[PDB]
Amino acid sequence: AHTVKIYDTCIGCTQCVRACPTDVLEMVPWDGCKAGQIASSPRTEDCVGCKRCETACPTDFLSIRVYLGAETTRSMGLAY
Amino acid sequence: DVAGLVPCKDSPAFQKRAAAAVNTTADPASGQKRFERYSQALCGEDGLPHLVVDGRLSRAGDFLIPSALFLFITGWIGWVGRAYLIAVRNSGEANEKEIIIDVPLAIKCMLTGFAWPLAALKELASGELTAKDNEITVSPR
Amino acid sequence: VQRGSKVRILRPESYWYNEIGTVASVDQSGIKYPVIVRFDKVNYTGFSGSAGGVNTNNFALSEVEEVSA
Amino acid sequence: VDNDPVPTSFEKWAKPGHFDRTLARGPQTTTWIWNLHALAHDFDTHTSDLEDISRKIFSAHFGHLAVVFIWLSGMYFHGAKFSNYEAWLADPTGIKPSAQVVWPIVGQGILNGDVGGGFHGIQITSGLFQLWRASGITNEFQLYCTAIGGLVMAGLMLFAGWFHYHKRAPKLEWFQNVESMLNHHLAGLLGLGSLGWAGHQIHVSLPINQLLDAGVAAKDIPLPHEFILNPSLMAELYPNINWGVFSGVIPFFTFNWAAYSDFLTFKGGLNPVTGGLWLSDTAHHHVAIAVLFIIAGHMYRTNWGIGHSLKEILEAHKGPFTGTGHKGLYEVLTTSWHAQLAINLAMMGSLSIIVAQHMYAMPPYPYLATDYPTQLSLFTHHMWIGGFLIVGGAAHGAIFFVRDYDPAVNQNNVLDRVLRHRDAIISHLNWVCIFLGFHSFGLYVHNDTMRAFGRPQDMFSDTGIQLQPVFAQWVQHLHTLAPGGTAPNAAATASVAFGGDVVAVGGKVAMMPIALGTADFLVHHIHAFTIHVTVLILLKGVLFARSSRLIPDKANLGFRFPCDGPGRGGTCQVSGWDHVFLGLFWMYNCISVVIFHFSWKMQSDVWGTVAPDGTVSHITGGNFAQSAITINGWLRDFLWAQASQVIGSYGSALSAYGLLFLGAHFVWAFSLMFLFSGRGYWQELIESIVWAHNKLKVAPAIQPRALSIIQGRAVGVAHYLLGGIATTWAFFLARIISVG
Amino acid sequence: TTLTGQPPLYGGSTGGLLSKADIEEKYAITWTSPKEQVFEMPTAGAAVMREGENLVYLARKEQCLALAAQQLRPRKINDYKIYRIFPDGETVLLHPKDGVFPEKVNQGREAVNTVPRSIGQNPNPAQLKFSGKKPYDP
Amino acid sequence: MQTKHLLTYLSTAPVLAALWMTITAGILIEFNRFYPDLLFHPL
Amino acid sequence: VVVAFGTPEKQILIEPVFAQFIQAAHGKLLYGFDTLLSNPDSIAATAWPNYGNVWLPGWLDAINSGNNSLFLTI
Ligand code: CLA
Ligand code: CLA
Ligand code: CLA
Ligand code: CLA
Ligand code: CLA
Ligand SMILES: CC1=C(/C=C/C(C)=C/C=C/C(C)=C/C=C/C=C(C)/C=C/C=C(C)/C=C/C2=C(C)CCCC2(C)C)C(C)(C)CCC1
Ligand SMILES: CC1=C(/C=C/C(C)=C/C=C/C(C)=C\C=C\C=C(C)\C=C\C=C(C)\C=C\C2=C(C)CCCC2(C)C)C(C)(C)CCC1
Ligand SMILES: CC1=C(C/C=C(\C)CCC[C@H](C)CCC[C@H](C)CCCC(C)C)C(=O)c2ccccc2C1=O
Ligand code: SF4
Ligand code: SF4
Repeated sequence: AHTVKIYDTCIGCTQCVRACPTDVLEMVPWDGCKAGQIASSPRTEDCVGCKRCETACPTDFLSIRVYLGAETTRSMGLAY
Repeated sequence: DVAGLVPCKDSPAFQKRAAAAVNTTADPASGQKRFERYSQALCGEDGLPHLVVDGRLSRAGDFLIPSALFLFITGWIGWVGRAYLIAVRNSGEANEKEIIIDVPLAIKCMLTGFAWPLAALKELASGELTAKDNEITVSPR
Repeated sequence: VQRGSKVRILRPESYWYNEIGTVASVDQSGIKYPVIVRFDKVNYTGFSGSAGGVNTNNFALSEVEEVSA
Repeated sequence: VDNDPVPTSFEKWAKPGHFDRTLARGPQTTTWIWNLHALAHDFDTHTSDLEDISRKIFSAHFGHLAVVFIWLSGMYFHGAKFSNYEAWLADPTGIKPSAQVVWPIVGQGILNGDVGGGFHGIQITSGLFQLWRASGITNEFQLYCTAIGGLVMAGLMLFAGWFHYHKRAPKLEWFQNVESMLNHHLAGLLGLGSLGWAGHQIHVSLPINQLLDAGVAAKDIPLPHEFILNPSLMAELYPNINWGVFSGVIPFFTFNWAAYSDFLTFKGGLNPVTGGLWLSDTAHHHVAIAVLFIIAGHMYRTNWGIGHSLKEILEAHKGPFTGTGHKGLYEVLTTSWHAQLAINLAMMGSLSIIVAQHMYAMPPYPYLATDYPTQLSLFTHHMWIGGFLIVGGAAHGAIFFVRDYDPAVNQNNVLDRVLRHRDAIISHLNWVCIFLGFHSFGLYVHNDTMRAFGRPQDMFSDTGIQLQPVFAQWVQHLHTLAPGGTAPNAAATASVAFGGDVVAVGGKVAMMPIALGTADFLVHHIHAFTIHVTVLILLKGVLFARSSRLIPDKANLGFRFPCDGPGRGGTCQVSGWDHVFLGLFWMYNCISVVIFHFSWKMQSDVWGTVAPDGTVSHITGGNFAQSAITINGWLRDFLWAQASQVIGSYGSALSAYGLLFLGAHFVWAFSLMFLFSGRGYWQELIESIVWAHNKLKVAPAIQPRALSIIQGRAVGVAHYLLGGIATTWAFFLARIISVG
Repeated sequence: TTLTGQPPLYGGSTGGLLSKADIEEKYAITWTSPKEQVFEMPTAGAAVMREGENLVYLARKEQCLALAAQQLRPRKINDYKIYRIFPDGETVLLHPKDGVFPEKVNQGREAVNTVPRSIGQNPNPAQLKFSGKKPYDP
Repeated sequence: MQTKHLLTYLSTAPVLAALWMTITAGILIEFNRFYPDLLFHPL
Repeated sequence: VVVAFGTPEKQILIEPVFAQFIQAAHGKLLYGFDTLLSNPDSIAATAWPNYGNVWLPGWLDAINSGNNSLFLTI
């Protein structure tokens, strides 16, 4: 599975969760920013690795990081 | 004379191909004047005006006078451009100015390029030429 | 810092490292990155082919050095 | 048709990026500049209303008509004032057509070689001289006033654009009035044009050309107003009509048409004195074309309850396999401008390909068949234009699917049902492509391997294992047992290429029977293979532009996007744009092989010189039947051998073709930098160059960026196409001008 | 489990399920539509949303989520549920697990794979040599 | 006034670049309409 | 371009006089530089204190007899 790590520069804009095509990320409570929310990845087994979340991330550098790892049927996006 | 080269005058191949001069321009003569000018050059085995880039102040017109001409013109160009870029960064409409040139300022910074090298020397003297290394962005390592 | 103070960035991962930006806000609450700095050189951020980036980012007080007042 | 919708002003000229929203914030990065030209003519992005889009399209079409008319006026001016039309008309074969006398600035005048008659200029290959003689022009002042007419016509189109955008722009129902438009374009644009040209054929072109085809030496014939004014000149040419301002047209109004049979003829073949088409046949042609087009422009119901609604024709046509059939295609075609552009570009590309493959084997202009530079140039030009427009039709089909497909209109119609079995369609096209690639190119490389082995009995040749094109040979047979058979009222065959005898004008060959052998079987299956792969790529881009098994939301991503990231294995070039990008190279491959086959087949089996005794000495001496079966033969006797002219071209009238041969090689190899690389490297390198600029306080306000992924691909494909096409162009021109 | 819902009026397509649906896993999206409407399937073509519960079996989770995002949400349908179904018949609710959609912060959700530093404070691979340690470990 | 929004349009980069290029090309070509074939300074 | 237009005399042709001088410095008297090892009287040729060149006749014949590829003419 691919590895999605969320770094504490997250401002909780939810843009990465809204852009995930495979429902990997979610907003969880966190007192580390003004928004009160941090992104999280409970479902990285469903991660395909498209890096749409990093495209959507507005922090510099990115608070969300996708590290492509071992390939499974789910991470390869095979419908077969 | 250098490196086994001879003047085009005592070069048989040169005169042979000068006897068959083509006409580059609309001159009735054209090639004749081209060849009588090329005669002063140092030709070779092929009878073609080879160039030496050596300082060699007798044969300095082959590099050095054109070298000075090019450097002066291109440094004029560069200094004019630098002056314009420095002078539009002051206004907050700089990005508009780089696609829509402020033409009076363009001519103003154009006409002062005639003293392009000397001013740069003062900049090299001053420190208003090169930016400090702690004021410019850099990637990690 | 304070709002409107020109500051230099000491964050290496940042696009605006060793560059100045105006402080637009300092968050009074105890968060890790309270300072909003608004630059004029936009970011790389955006899709491929998109003509723009962000000019606003967040930094800590230990990752920001006040050059002016 | 609304009054003053857009205020004519210079204000938005001062505002670059007005027509979009992302483009009007100032340029922060350099990509903005590229995006500007990337979004200039995408009108459906500019606004979101079909009325404004249609008005913009109308006013842009007026501008394009202006640029075509200024082009036409330029060519007529260069043919009036800077050519040797008259000298060329005096002695056809003895003078090569020419125009564009270059300025003798630095060496340049060497390109003004003599072409005949004291004229020193660039030998042109556009075929303009031949069409001017066919149209009936004798002097050059007619061309000067035709240039004047083209200039004022361009001005008319320009002012019409200004008027129909800014002053009185039409409403949507006008543009969507599709029946009246089709009626006015069949009957009025096409039929009236055809009739008027036959009105120029009957009164101008036939008499002038009948005189020219006898040895009258042009100038001794009257200006073409005399052949309407004075039917005395109409007497000795075709005297079986009364020829009067009332009397002559009465045979038309009384079905007395065999009277007209002296000029409305259906002879066929080529004129044996000129190598062109029989101009009486072209006149009778334009007459019948006019009649059928004015008939067909009376089919569509507009306002008098008479004729068809195209919707009823479409929605009527449905069968048991295709569900609801063509229900909703009316709305699809009357609401989507891209869906119409797809069909119109594909049809114009195919018809340009048809034009290429027709004006070579029926040359319809005097002295064009024995103008081998002209023949090769027009064939190859129309093939290339057609391939480009076909790829563009596929592109706009993909754009329609991404942007203008509504599933609610398209329920169980032909569109919906092809979307529902795209996988079967694409997999079967894939298999056909692999089968054709094997059973054509593997045959070729089998032939190379057998010929290198010294086993020519084991090759696919006419001397080895024969693959005869029996069906094409039978079709060729049927076109020559038919100028007396199944086309009784016709003297000669449709074209000499199907059979007959060597029509030889001057010392050269105009057209002879083009036999088809094993080599022709092989190149035709190669052409079928290349067309099928181009279709495969373009149809995969069209049918999978919206979704796939990999990315089910490509339509949300759009038509022109690089990828959806490195995941799912990697999703680079999934977009319909990128399929068009790949189909451009494959169109290049297809059209290059077609024009190579054309050039070698003409140079080996058709073009050449006739002896006084009547023996054809072909240009390359019939090497095609034995060399074109191996790739080594194509490399040797076509690419190595015929490029001798373009590489020995320096120091003569043809040096510029050698220069452009090299320059096009350069541009093609320049393309591969953009094609093989990616923008991460270039952005990273621009970063260090930005550091250097930052050090000397000279880094610009507009941030330097690498070109985008799509932009890099587009620059690569543009340079690749320009370089390859221009290399082939320079090769073709120099070779067939020095030898033909 | 025991997924209830009428199949939408779809003529079928060659882009639907394959062997993987029957031996490895498949997915189902169940939603409720207030009216009979039209939506584009991710396996291409138009389909008719029945009034009431609609059930669609797709081959990937991403196809179900694309159906939910480009068809259901712009048609004001936000009660869909995406499940993974195994060949033995086991059904697992996947997309709106805790009842709240993932882009709304929900109390009780815990953070997974959150690194308490920045990208710059990640270690160096040279110090992070032969070990299970990677530069992104918390 | 449109005499200021022509001036700004005929001050954009594509027009002024084309103008400056045409001007220097005119200098260079009319240089070679005059005294030709200058591969070296004659000296 | 200038060769294309029938004017090869307009070719910018630059002699590699630095590398030709190096070739002369190895002993090639073809270029007429009269420098080290191509002048028999330079202290590099004679090796004034030790007089122990001894390679030099063979090498000089090698460099100044074009039948080989030892420092070809450029
Ligand atoms: C004011 C304009 C300007 C100035 C002073 C410089 C200066 C410099 N450039 Mg740069 N450059 C420019 C424009 C400019 N450049 C533009 C428009 C481009 C995009 C094509 C580049 C692309 C570029 C690259 C890739 C590199 C440099 C490098 C350098 C440095 C070494 C010199 C050199 O390589 O020459 C070469 C410069 C070119 C070939 C660019 C073409 C010259 C343009 C057309 C001049 C621009 C004038 C402007 C359009 C009009 C200003 C007039 C104003 C009144 C309106 C030097 C400080 C090198 C470096 O990194 O430092 C060692 C280097 O690698 N430049
Ligand atoms: C009186 C002259 C006049 C004036 C003042 C305007 C003014 C305006 N027009 Mg208009 N227009 C005109 C004549 C004029 N037009 C004519 C004669 C036509 C018919 C062709 C049009 C058709 C037209 C359309 C469809 C639209 C406008 C629009 C506009 C507005 C936007 C300006 C802009 O960005 O485009 C300026 C464009 C240029 C300066 C370049 C145009 C390129 C020309 C036409 C073709 C060049 C081809 C030529 C062969 C060069 C190729 C280069 C190659 C060889 C290297 C603006 C207020 C747009 C609008 O409404 O804004 C939202 C828009 O929708 N115009
Ligand atoms: C069937 C249509 C048709 C055909 C075959 C021709 C053929 C010809 N025309 Mg043309 N012409 C036409 C329509 C056509 N015309 C119309 C509608 C106009 C008015 C705009 C003109 C105006 C015109 C002028 C001014 C001239 C000609 C001339 C000529 C001759 C020159 C060669 C050429 O055009 O290439 C052949 C063209 C094609 C093979 C493509 C024709 C297809 C058209 C564009 C659409 C018709 C489609 C139709 C429904 C079905 C046909 C499909 C087909 C593929 C089987 C040639 C015999 C020249 C001449 O006078 O000869 C001496 C000349 O100067 N024509
Ligand atoms: C009837 C003809 C026609 C029309 C009206 C259109 C119209 C359109 N096309 Mg299109 N297209 C066509 C034919 C046509 N196309 C053909 C024949 C092809 C195959 C090559 C394409 C392939 C194509 C693609 C891949 C795309 C379009 C797109 C578009 C849209 C925007 C294009 C734009 O902004 O302009 C911009 C034009 C330029 C910036 C010019 C670029 C340079 C050209 C391509 C090279 C010209 C070089 C020249 C021939 C010689 C070199 C000279 C040089 C040495 C100086 C627009 C609605 C775009 C879209 O997104 O649609 C919604 C899109 O991405 N088209
Ligand atoms: C000359 C280089 C080259 C070759 C050989 C190919 C070959 C192929 N391309 Mg390709 N292509 C190329 C350049 C090339 N392309 C370039 C430069 C681009 C960039 C734009 C593309 C873009 C492209 C696209 C977008 C597509 C292809 C497709 C294809 C396949 C076509 C189907 C086919 O013919 O089956 C047969 C294979 C051949 C004819 C190749 C030669 C094989 C010989 C004759 C047989 C060898 C004998 C035996 C196997 C040897 C075994 C040796 C043993 C020791 C192992 C084919 C394998 C299409 C495809 O997938 O087809 C269905 C496809 O969609 N190409
Ligand atoms: C080429 C060109 C040009 C030229 C043009 C022209 C000059 C043209 C024309 C034109 C014309 C000049 C045309 C015409 C026409 C026509 C027609 C098409 C007709 C008609 C008709 C009708 C409508 C008829 C009717 C009738 C009937 C049938 C019945 C009764 C009787 C009558 C006979 C009346 C220009 C310059 C632009 C430029 C370049 C290109
Ligand atoms: C003797 C001679 C020679 C040689 C030469 C040489 C060897 C040289 C060198 C040199 C060097 C070793 C150098 C250096 C440098 C450094 C630096 C550091 C630089 C610089 C630059 C700059 C700084 C610039 C600036 C500017 C200006 C001034 C203007 C425009 C703008 C700009 C910014 C670009 C030869 C044989 C060839 C020829 C003959 C003569
Ligand atoms: C070379 C290359 C670049 C670099 C190419 C660039 C930056 C194109 C721009 C180059 C020209 C020189 C820009 C011109 C800048 C100014 C407009 C010049 C002023 C013009 C006056 C002189 C008239 C990419 O960005 C790239 C991206 C993706 C895949 C492949 C590649 C690729 O191969
Ligand atoms: S897009 Fe980036 S900043 Fe926004 S919630 Fe996701 S990780 Fe945090
Ligand atoms: S290589 Fe480029 S196009 Fe391919 S997935 Fe990565 S970013 Fe996208």
